[PDB]
Amino acid sequence: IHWPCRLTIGSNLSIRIAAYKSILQERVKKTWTVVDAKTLKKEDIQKETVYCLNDDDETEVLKEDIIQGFRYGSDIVPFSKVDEEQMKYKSEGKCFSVLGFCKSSQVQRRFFMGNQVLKVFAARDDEAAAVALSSLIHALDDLDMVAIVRYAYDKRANPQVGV
Amino acid sequence: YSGRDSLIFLVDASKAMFESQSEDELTPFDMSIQCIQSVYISKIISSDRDLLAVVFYGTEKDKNSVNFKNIYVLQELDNPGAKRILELDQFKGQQGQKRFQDMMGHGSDYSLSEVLWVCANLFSDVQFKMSHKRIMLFTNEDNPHGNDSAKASRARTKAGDLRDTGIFLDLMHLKKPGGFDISLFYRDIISSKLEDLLRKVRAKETRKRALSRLKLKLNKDIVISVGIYNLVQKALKPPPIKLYRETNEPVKTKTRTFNTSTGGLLLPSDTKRSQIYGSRQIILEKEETEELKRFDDPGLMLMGFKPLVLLKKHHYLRPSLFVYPEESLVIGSSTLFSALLIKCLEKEVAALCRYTPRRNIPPYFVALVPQEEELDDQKIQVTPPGFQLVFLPFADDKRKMPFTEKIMATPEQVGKMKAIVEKLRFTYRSDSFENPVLQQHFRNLEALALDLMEPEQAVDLTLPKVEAMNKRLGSLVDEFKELVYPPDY
Amino acid sequence: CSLLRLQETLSAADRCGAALAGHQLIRGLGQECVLSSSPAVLALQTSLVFSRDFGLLVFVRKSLNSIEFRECREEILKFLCIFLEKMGQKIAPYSVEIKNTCTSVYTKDRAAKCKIPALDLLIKLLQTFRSSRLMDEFKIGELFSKFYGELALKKKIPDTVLEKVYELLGLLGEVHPSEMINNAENLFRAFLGELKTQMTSAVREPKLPVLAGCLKGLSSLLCNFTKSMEEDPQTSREIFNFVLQIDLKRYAVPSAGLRLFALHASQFSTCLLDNYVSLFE
Amino acid sequence: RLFQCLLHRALHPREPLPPIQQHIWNMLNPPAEVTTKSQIPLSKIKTLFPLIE
DNA sequence: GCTAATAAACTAAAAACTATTATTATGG
DNA sequence: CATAATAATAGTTTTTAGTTTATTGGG
Repeated sequence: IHWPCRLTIGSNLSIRIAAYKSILQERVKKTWTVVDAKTLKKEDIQKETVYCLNDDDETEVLKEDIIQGFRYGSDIVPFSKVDEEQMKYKSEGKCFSVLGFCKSSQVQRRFFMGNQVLKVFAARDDEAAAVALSSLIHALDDLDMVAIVRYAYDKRANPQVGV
Repeated sequence: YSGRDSLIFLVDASKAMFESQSEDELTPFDMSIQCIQSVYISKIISSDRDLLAVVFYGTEKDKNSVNFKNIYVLQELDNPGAKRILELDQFKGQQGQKRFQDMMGHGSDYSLSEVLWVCANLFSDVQFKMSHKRIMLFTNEDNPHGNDSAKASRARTKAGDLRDTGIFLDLMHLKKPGGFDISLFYRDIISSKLEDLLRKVRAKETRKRALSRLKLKLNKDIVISVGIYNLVQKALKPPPIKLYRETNEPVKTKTRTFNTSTGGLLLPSDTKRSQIYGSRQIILEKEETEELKRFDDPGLMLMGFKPLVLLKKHHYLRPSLFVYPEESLVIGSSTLFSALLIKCLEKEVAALCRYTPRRNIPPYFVALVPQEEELDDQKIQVTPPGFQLVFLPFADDKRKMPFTEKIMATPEQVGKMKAIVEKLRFTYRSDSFENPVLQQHFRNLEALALDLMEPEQAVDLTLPKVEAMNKRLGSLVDEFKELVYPPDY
Repeated sequence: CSLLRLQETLSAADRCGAALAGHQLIRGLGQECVLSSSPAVLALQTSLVFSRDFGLLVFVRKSLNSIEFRECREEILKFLCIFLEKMGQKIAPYSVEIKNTCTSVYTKDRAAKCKIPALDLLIKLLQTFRSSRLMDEFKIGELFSKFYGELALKKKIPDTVLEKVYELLGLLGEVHPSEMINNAENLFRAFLGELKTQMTSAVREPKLPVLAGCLKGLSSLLCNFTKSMEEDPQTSREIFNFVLQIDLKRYAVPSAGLRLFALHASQFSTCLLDNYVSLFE
Repeated sequence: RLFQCLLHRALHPREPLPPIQQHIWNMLNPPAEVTTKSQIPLSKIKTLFPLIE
């Protein structure tokens, strides 16, 4: 689906762009639904996560009285969901902003990272800007230039630096 | 190679933490304390497999298990942790310095040979795989050989023993930085970075031991022992260890399959895998599932040779892994691969295989980028001699685009924007990317481990700007964007 | 006395967390172990109450994951089991005591961080029943009720050499009420399933250790009287001999299966008609 | 392989499952004519270097 | 006028790091 | 049957592998 964004760098550049996945596995849709061998009814199957405590009787307690610890150094630091929910901050929105330029000769295929190929599309609703972006594509190709881009996957995800 | 890097922190107590000593700052006590605190934080975030102990050569009233005179033992050898952070915060800042004055005081008499004795004891205390053992020391007293010559001779003897023992010691500028002036004669047994130590770069985890090694069963006859490794990693969320929100007690979340109907604990045996498709629930089993994934033995079966010219940007997958030649049960692996690398100018036609990761799991086509012995002049083996495992996609690895084929623009645009981009050439730096969420997370952890007022939000190099490139280049990019109604809507 | 001195200083040298202190404690444990190894009848009676008191002391007071406790009480259970060899029935009002203590011990890390203490637990209690049946072996009813509650447990996360499914955890110390019968038929179908899994003896999935090391010995103590020669499962378990491939390494496990086949040779009727010579050779 | 297993368990779920396949497994194998042209130089290298220790 | 098509996170996960004990060989 | 036999069958924390988590969506 459309990944709308404006590729904005500096005080001048802002190009409306819709990103799309090019390389992407089609995973199996219907899963290996485990069913009772003697009735084949997953509906008659329960998956309960009995949050027991470290007790002899291991008294179960919901997360109501449970916090999320973290083994910080030779100790554990517990952060509640709101505690670990306010400490956070990421690039809000479908962010995509190039950091600068460099020759692609500096990097190598052995120096790549990321799992797919993401063909970002041209300018949105601006064919003049689209062909200008095509010419900029050519300009990058001639100089081996790279669009090193800070990319927040969306509002919901963290930023991810890419090119 | 596993091993605990034991590090000892020798800090003076008489004046080397308290005399300016050819400088003008305050007592080096506070700066040294903050330096070591920073490095402790750096280890906590980056390395918790390295033991640490702090010692105070010079002691008016001994705090030492050794009970030797002029020995102040604060923290024993142990991995970094919050108790030690509080321990040092007691002696942090000028308030911590006046504390130091309180319980033991400065101007403390020293016992150098006994200090070597007790730190040797501490080194002997460890019972684990050790990677490195360093004595870290700061002193305004660069050359206190003015002591009795017996003490100096015994100390040099102990130094010969410990470096002979392999114990390492570091003294670094505190009095006369640079010009080799520091350590006017304590250069005899020892043969700047304060900025880095205070900088406490952290959150760096790296391979410690070998893992994931296989063989190159290229044909049905030949195998070649190798090893598969990673240097590109996806940063994790640190483990949310469910603790009792009151009592900080862990959780035994007893999750199992069960029955919603008859109240019985089901098992994978009396249950079956299944696939609700069309008019037939396609049944399966756990070992049935494994077999459906069980294709062949792990290893590298050679499927061909392809030039390093078909590989293109769209020919890309998950980040590549590495193969190093190995000789455990295949003689000549390294030798034959050395032949391959010397004739790699012709071996741009790299190996082709459908790599099987392990047993019970299918193979997958993954190309292999020939890694040379790219050893730098400073002797850094960047891209060690081997093969990078760029993964060959399938028709699975596709999400198609539309085909609104766009045509090129006038060449003046290309030229002016080439001038723009090369004028706006960002300084290349591979080690320049730190994730703001990651960094800020580290800062929250470290800050909300003490009673810190706030965790700093690390302004990362990954953050784009508005005017830095608009002063390195300017608005001539937009003026060059001469088309009516630019994409700046 | 030496017993008293260890009961006190050992109960004193357990101060806060010093694993060095706790392993000098395991050292004094070894001393008491060799003391019991050199026993006297009066020393027998004295060590009985010392066992009660200070074993309960280490049982309750330590009760923590500290490595000192880990190893010290590991060898504590080791010593208790290796002493179980001989007390006589004198451990009868003291049997139920340590029965409950050991059940709770299982409910401890020996459910979470099961180790050598867990097998110590198991062997001690099992040899206890086979040394003493049904004078306090009635609490064991509800004990196994809970056990089967945690035996129907799907969680096979625990350690392989501490797995509990196919050779020794025999359970028939009680009168075999319908409780264990109803639980046991489910146990039996589980045995069938995971043994069928086991005999894929071409798929390089041995899983032999204590995985094939506890609960079909539970079957051994269970199959003695259950599921007579009346159905397909009979011939299935008959077939379950076939491999019992080559093993070497003393081939204990194939020989173990063969020994069980010896145990229930009586249970081998109505189908062994087949394959005279193959079986016999 | 998943598809043909689906066909098995659909038409005849009451059967043991087949192997992965031949034909689908068949179409992954490396070039046979390359093996033919290789076996002589392949023999040269393989006999040239023992691969055991 | 409607109603995914995802993708932050799932919540996990199989890796020898390490090897004591049994090995059943040979004093007993 | 002799009785300290000294190898494999794991013990390990591995990172790293498939986990629904999520919202735009046909009216």
